[PDB]
Amino acid sequence: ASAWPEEKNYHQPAILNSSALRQIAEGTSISEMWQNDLQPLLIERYPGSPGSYAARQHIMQRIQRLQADWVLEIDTFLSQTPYGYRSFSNIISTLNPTAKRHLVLACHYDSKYFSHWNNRVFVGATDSAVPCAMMLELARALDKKLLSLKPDLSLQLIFFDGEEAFLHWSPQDSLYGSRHLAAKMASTPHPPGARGTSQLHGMDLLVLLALIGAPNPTFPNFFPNSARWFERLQAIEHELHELGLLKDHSLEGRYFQNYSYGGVIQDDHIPFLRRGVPVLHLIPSPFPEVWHTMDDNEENLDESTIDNLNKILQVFVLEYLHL
Ligand SMILES: [Zn+2]
Repeated sequence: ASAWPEEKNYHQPAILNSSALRQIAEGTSISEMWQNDLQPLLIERYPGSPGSYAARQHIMQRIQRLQADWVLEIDTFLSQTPYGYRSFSNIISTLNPTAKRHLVLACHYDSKYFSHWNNRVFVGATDSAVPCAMMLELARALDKKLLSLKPDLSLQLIFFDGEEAFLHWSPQDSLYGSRHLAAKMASTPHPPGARGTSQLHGMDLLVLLALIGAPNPTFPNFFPNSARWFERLQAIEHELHELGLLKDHSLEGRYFQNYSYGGVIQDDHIPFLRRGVPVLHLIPSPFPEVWHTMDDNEENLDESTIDNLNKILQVFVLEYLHL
Protein backbone atom coordinates (compact mmCIF):
# COMPACT_ATOMS: atom_id res chain seq x y z
CA ALA A 1 0.00 0.00 0.00
CA SER A 2 1.90 3.11 -1.17
CA ALA A 3 2.27 5.84 1.40
CA TRP A 4 2.07 8.50 -1.37
CA PRO A 5 -0.92 10.39 0.21
CA GLU A 6 1.43 11.09 3.13
CA GLU A 7 3.94 12.96 0.99
CA LYS A 8 2.09 16.25 1.44
CA ASN A 9 2.95 16.08 5.17
CA TYR A 10 6.68 16.40 4.44
CA HIS A 11 6.63 18.42 1.29
CA GLN A 12 8.94 21.45 1.50
CA PRO A 13 8.98 24.48 -0.79
CA ALA A 14 11.97 25.34 -3.08
CA ILE A 15 12.50 28.98 -2.04
CA LEU A 16 13.21 31.56 -4.75
CA ASN A 17 16.25 33.82 -4.32
CA SER A 18 16.09 37.67 -4.75
CA SER A 19 16.68 37.71 -8.47
CA ALA A 20 13.87 35.24 -9.05
CA LEU A 21 11.57 37.24 -6.75
CA ARG A 22 12.12 40.38 -8.80
CA GLN A 23 11.37 38.44 -11.96
CA ILE A 24 8.09 37.26 -10.54
CA ALA A 25 7.18 40.78 -9.34
CA GLU A 26 7.83 42.21 -12.81
CA GLY A 27 6.07 39.39 -14.66
CA THR A 28 2.54 40.02 -13.39
CA SER A 29 0.54 43.01 -14.61
CA ILE A 30 -2.33 44.35 -12.52
CA SER A 31 -3.53 46.55 -15.42
CA GLU A 32 -3.71 43.63 -17.91
CA MET A 33 -5.54 41.50 -15.31
CA TRP A 34 -7.93 44.35 -14.66
CA GLN A 35 -8.91 44.80 -18.26
CA ASN A 36 -8.66 41.25 -19.59
CA ASP A 37 -9.70 39.06 -16.66
CA LEU A 38 -11.58 41.16 -14.12
CA GLN A 39 -13.87 43.59 -15.92
CA PRO A 40 -15.57 40.91 -18.03
CA LEU A 41 -16.55 39.23 -14.75
CA LEU A 42 -18.10 42.29 -13.18
CA ILE A 43 -21.58 41.30 -14.20
CA GLU A 44 -24.60 39.72 -12.58
CA ARG A 45 -23.86 35.95 -12.58
CA TYR A 46 -26.05 34.11 -10.06
CA PRO A 47 -26.56 30.39 -10.80
CA GLY A 48 -28.55 29.62 -13.94
CA SER A 49 -28.39 33.20 -15.21
CA PRO A 50 -27.17 34.34 -18.60
CA GLY A 51 -24.30 36.08 -16.77
CA SER A 52 -23.28 32.73 -15.21
CA TYR A 53 -22.96 31.30 -18.70
CA ALA A 54 -20.93 34.34 -19.88
CA ALA A 55 -18.68 34.15 -16.80
CA ARG A 56 -17.98 30.44 -17.38
CA GLN A 57 -17.15 31.05 -21.11
CA HIS A 58 -14.82 33.90 -20.19
CA ILE A 59 -13.01 31.76 -17.62
CA MET A 60 -12.63 28.84 -20.06
CA GLN A 61 -11.56 31.12 -22.94
CA ARG A 62 -8.87 32.83 -20.85
CA ILE A 63 -7.45 29.47 -19.79
CA GLN A 64 -7.66 27.90 -23.28
CA ARG A 65 -5.48 30.62 -24.84
CA LEU A 66 -2.48 29.78 -22.61
CA GLN A 67 0.42 27.49 -23.65
CA ALA A 68 0.36 25.24 -20.59
CA ASP A 69 -1.62 22.03 -21.17
CA TRP A 70 -4.73 22.82 -19.11
CA VAL A 71 -7.52 20.27 -19.16
CA LEU A 72 -10.92 21.90 -18.62
CA GLU A 73 -13.91 20.04 -17.18
CA ILE A 74 -17.38 21.44 -16.40
CA ASP A 75 -18.97 19.57 -13.50
CA THR A 76 -22.75 20.07 -13.98
CA PHE A 77 -25.36 18.87 -11.51
CA LEU A 78 -28.81 19.38 -10.04
CA SER A 79 -29.60 20.39 -6.55
CA GLN A 80 -32.73 21.26 -4.58
CA THR A 81 -32.86 25.02 -3.67
CA PRO A 82 -35.41 27.35 -1.93
CA TYR A 83 -36.60 27.91 -5.54
CA GLY A 84 -36.88 24.26 -6.52
CA TYR A 85 -34.51 22.07 -8.51
CA ARG A 86 -31.72 23.98 -10.30
CA SER A 87 -28.60 23.22 -12.34
CA PHE A 88 -25.10 24.35 -11.35
CA SER A 89 -21.71 24.10 -13.14
CA ASN A 90 -18.35 23.95 -11.36
CA ILE A 91 -15.33 24.71 -13.58
CA ILE A 92 -12.22 22.65 -12.97
CA SER A 93 -8.93 23.43 -14.71
CA THR A 94 -6.15 20.84 -14.23
CA LEU A 95 -2.48 20.48 -15.30
CA ASN A 96 -1.45 16.77 -15.43
CA PRO A 97 -4.78 15.16 -14.57
CA THR A 98 -3.21 11.78 -13.88
CA ALA A 99 -0.58 13.29 -11.61
CA LYS A 100 -1.17 11.82 -8.14
CA ARG A 101 -0.94 15.08 -6.17
CA HIS A 102 -2.14 18.56 -6.91
CA LEU A 103 -1.82 21.91 -5.22
CA VAL A 104 -5.37 23.36 -5.61
CA LEU A 105 -6.31 27.09 -5.86
CA ALA A 106 -10.00 27.86 -5.72
CA CYS A 107 -12.69 30.55 -5.51
CA HIS A 108 -16.42 30.81 -6.37
CA TYR A 109 -17.50 32.44 -9.62
CA ASP A 110 -21.21 32.85 -8.98
CA SER A 111 -22.46 36.18 -7.59
CA LYS A 112 -25.16 36.37 -4.87
CA TYR A 113 -28.67 36.74 -6.23
CA PHE A 114 -30.35 40.11 -5.52
CA SER A 115 -33.28 41.64 -7.39
CA HIS A 116 -32.20 45.00 -8.96
CA TRP A 117 -32.59 47.81 -6.47
CA ASN A 118 -33.02 51.41 -7.50
CA ASN A 119 -31.26 50.37 -10.71
CA ARG A 120 -28.27 48.92 -8.92
CA VAL A 121 -27.04 45.42 -9.74
CA PHE A 122 -24.93 43.23 -7.39
CA VAL A 123 -21.70 42.16 -9.00
CA GLY A 124 -19.66 40.93 -5.97
CA ALA A 125 -16.40 42.49 -7.02
CA THR A 126 -14.39 41.16 -4.01
CA ASP A 127 -16.85 38.26 -3.67
CA SER A 128 -15.38 36.77 -5.69
CA ALA A 129 -14.69 38.34 -9.14
CA VAL A 130 -11.23 39.55 -7.98
CA PRO A 131 -10.21 36.09 -6.57
CA CYS A 132 -11.34 34.63 -9.94
CA ALA A 133 -9.32 37.21 -11.93
CA MET A 134 -6.32 36.58 -9.66
CA MET A 135 -6.36 32.84 -10.53
CA LEU A 136 -6.55 33.71 -14.25
CA GLU A 137 -3.73 36.25 -13.94
CA LEU A 138 -1.64 33.66 -12.09
CA ALA A 139 -2.17 31.06 -14.83
CA ARG A 140 -1.19 33.75 -17.44
CA ALA A 141 1.84 35.13 -15.53
CA LEU A 142 3.33 31.71 -14.80
CA ASP A 143 2.36 30.14 -18.14
CA LYS A 144 5.92 29.68 -19.35
CA LYS A 145 6.92 28.03 -16.06
CA LEU A 146 3.76 25.91 -15.88
CA LEU A 147 4.45 24.72 -19.47
CA SER A 148 7.46 22.87 -18.10
CA LEU A 149 5.14 20.48 -16.15
CA LYS A 150 3.82 18.96 -19.40
CA PRO A 151 7.30 14.83 -6.82
CA ASP A 152 4.35 13.59 -8.97
CA LEU A 153 2.79 17.00 -8.20
CA SER A 154 0.99 19.55 -10.36
CA LEU A 155 -1.60 22.36 -10.25
CA GLN A 156 -5.37 22.55 -10.35
CA LEU A 157 -7.81 25.49 -10.29
CA ILE A 158 -11.45 25.14 -9.21
CA PHE A 159 -14.08 27.89 -9.80
CA PHE A 160 -17.13 26.86 -7.74
CA ASP A 161 -20.68 27.64 -8.78
CA GLY A 162 -23.36 28.20 -6.14
CA GLU A 163 -21.27 29.20 -3.16
CA GLU A 164 -23.91 31.79 -2.17
CA ALA A 165 -27.25 31.18 -0.47
CA PHE A 166 -30.25 32.04 -2.67
CA LEU A 167 -31.82 33.57 0.54
CA HIS A 168 -29.75 34.00 3.69
CA TRP A 169 -27.19 31.36 4.59
CA SER A 170 -28.51 28.04 5.86
CA PRO A 171 -26.92 24.53 5.81
CA GLN A 172 -29.04 23.44 2.86
CA ASP A 173 -29.01 26.77 1.02
CA SER A 174 -25.31 27.59 0.25
CA LEU A 175 -22.12 25.83 -0.91
CA TYR A 176 -23.98 23.93 -3.63
CA GLY A 177 -21.00 23.47 -5.94
CA SER A 178 -18.43 22.68 -3.22
CA ARG A 179 -20.61 20.21 -1.32
CA HIS A 180 -21.24 18.49 -4.61
CA LEU A 181 -17.64 18.48 -5.82
CA ALA A 182 -16.12 17.39 -2.49
CA ALA A 183 -18.47 14.35 -2.40
CA LYS A 184 -17.74 13.59 -6.03
CA MET A 185 -13.99 13.83 -5.58
CA ALA A 186 -14.20 11.76 -2.38
CA SER A 187 -15.75 8.92 -4.36
CA THR A 188 -13.52 9.08 -7.47
CA PRO A 189 -10.45 6.72 -7.43
CA HIS A 190 -7.23 8.50 -8.03
CA PRO A 191 -4.92 8.14 -9.83
CA PRO A 192 -6.92 6.24 -12.54
CA GLY A 193 -7.11 2.53 -11.63
CA ALA A 194 -6.37 3.03 -7.96
CA ARG A 195 -7.79 0.55 -5.51
CA GLY A 196 -8.19 2.67 -2.43
CA THR A 197 -7.21 6.33 -2.76
CA SER A 198 -9.48 9.13 -4.04
CA GLN A 199 -9.00 12.56 -5.67
CA LEU A 200 -9.30 14.04 -2.15
CA HIS A 201 -6.27 12.03 -1.03
CA GLY A 202 -4.47 13.66 -3.96
CA MET A 203 -5.29 17.21 -2.80
CA ASP A 204 -2.12 18.33 -1.17
CA LEU A 205 -3.63 21.64 -0.03
CA LEU A 206 -6.73 23.61 -0.94
CA VAL A 207 -5.98 27.37 -1.10
CA LEU A 208 -9.35 29.12 -1.15
CA LEU A 209 -9.39 32.82 -2.07
CA ALA A 210 -12.46 34.81 -1.02
CA LEU A 211 -13.48 38.43 -0.35
CA ILE A 212 -10.23 39.83 -1.68
CA GLY A 213 -9.88 43.33 -3.20
CA ALA A 214 -10.73 45.70 -0.35
CA PRO A 215 -8.13 47.95 1.47
CA ASN A 216 -6.10 46.62 4.45
CA PRO A 217 -7.11 42.96 4.51
CA THR A 218 -5.94 40.88 7.48
CA PHE A 219 -5.85 37.12 6.93
CA PRO A 220 -5.71 35.01 10.08
CA ASN A 221 -4.02 31.57 10.37
CA PHE A 222 -7.12 29.41 10.71
CA PHE A 223 -5.95 25.79 10.84
CA PRO A 224 -3.06 24.08 12.54
CA ASN A 225 -2.54 21.57 9.78
CA SER A 226 -1.82 24.27 7.19
CA ALA A 227 -0.12 26.64 9.61
CA ARG A 228 3.34 26.01 8.19
CA TRP A 229 2.08 27.11 4.76
CA PHE A 230 0.48 30.24 6.26
CA GLU A 231 3.97 30.97 7.62
CA ARG A 232 5.43 30.65 4.09
CA LEU A 233 2.95 33.36 2.92
CA GLN A 234 4.13 35.57 5.83
CA ALA A 235 7.77 34.99 4.89
CA ILE A 236 7.10 35.71 1.22
CA GLU A 237 5.23 38.91 1.97
CA HIS A 238 8.07 40.02 4.27
CA GLU A 239 10.84 39.37 1.73
CA LEU A 240 8.93 40.94 -1.23
CA HIS A 241 8.37 43.91 1.09
CA GLU A 242 12.07 44.11 2.09
CA LEU A 243 13.13 43.88 -1.60
CA GLY A 244 10.99 46.91 -2.38
CA LEU A 245 8.71 44.81 -4.56
CA LEU A 246 5.32 45.64 -3.04
CA LYS A 247 3.36 48.87 -3.43
CA ASP A 248 1.93 51.17 -0.68
CA HIS A 249 2.66 48.46 1.88
CA SER A 250 4.05 48.42 5.39
CA LEU A 251 4.91 45.60 7.81
CA GLU A 252 2.68 47.19 10.52
CA GLY A 253 -0.18 46.91 8.01
CA ARG A 254 0.91 43.49 6.67
CA TYR A 255 -1.73 41.14 5.32
CA PHE A 256 -0.68 37.86 6.97
CA GLN A 257 -0.69 38.39 10.65
CA ASN A 258 0.38 35.97 13.33
CA TYR A 259 -3.03 35.29 14.77
CA SER A 260 -5.46 32.47 15.05
CA TYR A 261 -9.21 32.43 14.74
CA GLY A 262 -11.17 29.87 16.72
CA GLY A 263 -14.54 30.20 15.00
CA VAL A 264 -15.91 28.73 11.81
CA ILE A 265 -16.45 30.72 8.65
CA GLN A 266 -18.87 29.08 6.24
CA ASP A 267 -17.31 28.94 2.74
CA ASP A 268 -16.44 26.44 -0.06
CA HIS A 269 -13.59 24.85 1.94
CA ILE A 270 -16.00 23.40 4.52
CA PRO A 271 -17.02 20.24 2.57
CA PHE A 272 -13.33 19.54 1.90
CA LEU A 273 -12.09 20.38 5.39
CA ARG A 274 -14.71 17.98 6.78
CA ARG A 275 -13.44 15.14 4.62
CA GLY A 276 -9.86 15.71 5.85
CA VAL A 277 -8.35 17.94 3.19
CA PRO A 278 -5.77 20.51 4.47
CA VAL A 279 -7.02 24.03 3.76
CA LEU A 280 -5.40 27.45 3.60
CA HIS A 281 -8.48 29.81 3.77
CA LEU A 282 -7.45 33.20 2.35
CA ILE A 283 -10.42 35.22 3.50
CA PRO A 284 -9.93 38.33 5.57
CA SER A 285 -11.29 38.90 9.05
CA PRO A 286 -13.12 41.29 9.33
CA PHE A 287 -14.86 41.00 5.95
CA PRO A 288 -14.73 43.98 3.47
CA GLU A 289 -17.09 46.75 4.68
CA VAL A 290 -18.98 46.46 1.39
CA TRP A 291 -19.69 42.73 1.94
CA HIS A 292 -23.07 41.73 0.41
CA THR A 293 -24.12 45.27 -0.50
CA MET A 294 -24.41 46.94 -3.93
CA ASP A 295 -21.25 48.78 -3.04
CA ASP A 296 -19.13 45.65 -3.54
CA ASN A 297 -18.11 47.06 -6.89
CA GLU A 298 -15.14 48.03 -9.03
CA GLU A 299 -14.91 51.51 -7.60
CA ASN A 300 -14.29 50.18 -4.09
CA LEU A 301 -11.42 47.83 -5.03
CA ASP A 302 -7.83 48.61 -3.95
CA GLU A 303 -5.57 48.05 -6.94
CA SER A 304 -2.15 48.02 -5.29
CA THR A 305 -3.38 45.57 -2.62
CA ILE A 306 -4.59 43.13 -5.31
CA ASP A 307 -1.31 43.60 -7.14
CA ASN A 308 0.73 42.81 -4.00
CA LEU A 309 -1.39 39.73 -3.30
CA ASN A 310 -0.94 38.49 -6.93
CA LYS A 311 2.80 38.65 -6.34
CA ILE A 312 2.66 36.82 -3.02
CA LEU A 313 0.36 34.06 -4.37
CA GLN A 314 2.47 33.54 -7.57
CA VAL A 315 5.68 33.19 -5.51
CA PHE A 316 3.87 30.77 -3.13
CA VAL A 317 2.69 28.59 -6.05
CA LEU A 318 6.09 28.45 -7.79
CA GLU A 319 7.85 27.59 -4.53
CA TYR A 320 5.28 24.90 -3.67
CA LEU A 321 5.67 23.33 -7.14
CA HIS A 322 9.50 23.68 -7.28
CA LEU A 323 9.27 25.86 -10.40
ZN1 LIG B 1 -20.78 36.41 -0.59
